Amino acid sequence: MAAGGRKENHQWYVCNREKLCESLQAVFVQSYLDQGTQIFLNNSIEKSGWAAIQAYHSAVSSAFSLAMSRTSINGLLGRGSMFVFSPDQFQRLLKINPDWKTHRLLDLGAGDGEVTKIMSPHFEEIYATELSETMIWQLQKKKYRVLGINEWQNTGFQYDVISCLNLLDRCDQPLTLLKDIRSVLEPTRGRVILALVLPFHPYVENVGGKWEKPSEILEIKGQNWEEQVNSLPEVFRKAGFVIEAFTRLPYLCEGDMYNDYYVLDDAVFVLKPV
Amino acid sequence: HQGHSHGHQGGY
Ligand SMILES: Nc1ncnc2c1ncn2[C@@H]1O[C@H](CSCC[C@H](N)C(=O)O)[C@@H](O)[C@H]1O
Repeated sequence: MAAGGRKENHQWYVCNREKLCESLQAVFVQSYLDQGTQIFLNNSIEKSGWAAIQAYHSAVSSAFSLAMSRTSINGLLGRGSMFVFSPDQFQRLLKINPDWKTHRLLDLGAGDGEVTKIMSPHFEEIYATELSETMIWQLQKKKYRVLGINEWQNTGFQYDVISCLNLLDRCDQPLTLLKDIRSVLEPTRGRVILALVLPFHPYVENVGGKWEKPSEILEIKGQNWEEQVNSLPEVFRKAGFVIEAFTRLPYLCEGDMYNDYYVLDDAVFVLKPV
Repeated sequence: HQGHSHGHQGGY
C-alpha cells in the first residue's frame, strides 16, 4: 500500500504501531486489500444490485423479525454472509503454505460457514458449533460435522486448529469458552484462530431484536483499537495462550437495499497454547 | 434494513 494509493481503504488495515505495546509490535502482521477481499466485495456489490432479491429478503426479514433471531433469518434466506480473511491472509497469518494440511478443524459459532469455508481446505475433518437452527442447516449443507455446544469438549480427541471468529462478543460465557478451547486443543502443534470486533461491545443475540448481557466479563479495555488490543495478552494468558501473530482486518458483510456491503473492525489473532 | 450480520457497533 502507498500513502497516495487510491481505493486501498488504508483505514481497514493500518494501525499506529507505536501505540501497541512492545511485545505486540514484534508480532503484528500487516494485511492489505487483496484479491480475495476484492472478489468478496465485487460479489457483494453485484448481489446488492439484484433488487428483486434484496426486496424479498427485506420483506421476509420485516415479517418474521419478531419470531426469529436476525442470524436465523439470514440462515433461512442464505443472505448476509461475511468475510474475515482471504485464503492468502489466513495462510500468511498462520505461516502455512497453500498446500498445508492437518487433521481436524473446529469452528465455534461458525454461522453459515462462508468464513469456515476459507479455512476448510487445510483440514481432513471439519467440525463446527452453532446456536441458530437455520445456520446449522447451512453448515450441514457444507458437510461440516455440527457438534452440540457441550459436545465438542467431550469427543475423546483433540483439535489441531480451533477457530473462534467473532463469537467472544456474542456468547454468554466467553471466559469458560476460552478455557474449554485450551483444554481440547492439540498441545504440541495446535493453534487457535480468534477474531474480535473492536470496540469490544458484547451481548447475546435473542429473538425480535432483543438481547441480554453475557454472564461472564472479558476484561478488554481501551480508548482506541490499539489500546484494546493491548489488553488482550493478559486475557489470553488467563486462558493459557500467548499471541503468536495478529493483524487488523475489515470484517466485511454482504449488503442490502441501502448499502452495497457493511464493515466492522476485526482484530485477528493466532494463539498458541502455553 | 438488516445492516451488518454481526450487529451494530458502539464506540470506544
Ligand atoms: N454459545 C454459542 N455457541 C455457538 N454459537 C454461538 C454461541 N453464541 C452465539 N453463537 C453464534 O455465533 C455467531 C456469531 S456471528 C460470527 C459468525 C462467524 N464465525 C464469522 O466470523 O463471521 C452467530 O452465528 C451466533 O448464532
